Amino acid sequence: MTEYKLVVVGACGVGKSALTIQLIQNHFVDEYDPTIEDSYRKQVVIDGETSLLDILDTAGQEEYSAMRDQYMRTGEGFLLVFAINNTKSFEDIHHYREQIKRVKDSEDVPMVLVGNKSDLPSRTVDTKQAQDLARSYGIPFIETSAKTRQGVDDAFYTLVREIRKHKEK
Ligand SMILES: *C[C@H](F)C(=O)N1CCN(c2nc(OC[C@@H]3CCCN3C)nc3c2CCN(c2cccc4cccc(Cl)c24)C3)C[C@@H]1CC#N
Ligand SMILES: Nc1nc2c(ncn2[C@@H]2O[C@H](COP(=O)(O)OP(=O)(O)O)[C@@H](O)[C@H]2O)c(=O)[nH]1
Ligand SMILES: [Mg+2]
Repeated sequence: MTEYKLVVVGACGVGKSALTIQLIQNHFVDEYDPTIEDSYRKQVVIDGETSLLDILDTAGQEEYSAMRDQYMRTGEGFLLVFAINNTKSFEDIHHYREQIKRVKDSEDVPMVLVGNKSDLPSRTVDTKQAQDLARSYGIPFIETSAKTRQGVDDAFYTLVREIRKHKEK
């Protein structure tokens, strides 16, 4: 049975954990320890294809040990998450993009740009600017709310499709 290793990255507080739990369990967790990094597994049906998602919810600390690279390098695809009400989280996307390129040693890594917290009326990041960034990278852009589940299937299933597309090549 097919296993896809997904990795969720992005600034503290963007909603990595809430997005992951929303995908795996179908509810919103508004308080999950910000330091806690863990893998979540779920059997899914995408485009009629049965598979196992193994999703790393990144946290811990910013460090570049051999061991941290090895672990991130096992990811087949990455969700680059920012929050639509946090400009800095949006600017930080380039950092994560660059680290993924470095550890996979490739310009062609399956990635999806995720603008989370789409339910909030305190937007600081233009959807236009977001789309232009995803376009500059050659990757899909999905607006999400972990709170309302808006876009959550779309974000994870899109990334699986990007991985399948990479695995065919
Ligand atoms: C809030 C909670 F602690 C959290 O989610 N964290 C802490 C930060 N951490 C992290 N942070 C950065 O950068 C943070 C800012 C942005 C620009 C540079 N700094 C100032 N970068 C990373 C990580 C986790 C470890 N990451 C890493 C390390 C080696 C290889 C590699 C390969 C691909 C992708 C990554 Cl993220 C890699 C770099 C983690 C987490 C925030 C997240 N995600
Ligand atoms: N309104 C709203 N709040 C969210 C959403 N996703 C996460 N949050 C909140 O944002 C904060 C950080 O979420 P968390 O999942 O811990 O972020 P992480 O550090 O990237 O794991 C918490 O207070 C969450 O309740 C969302 O889609 N909408
Ligand atoms: Mg978290």
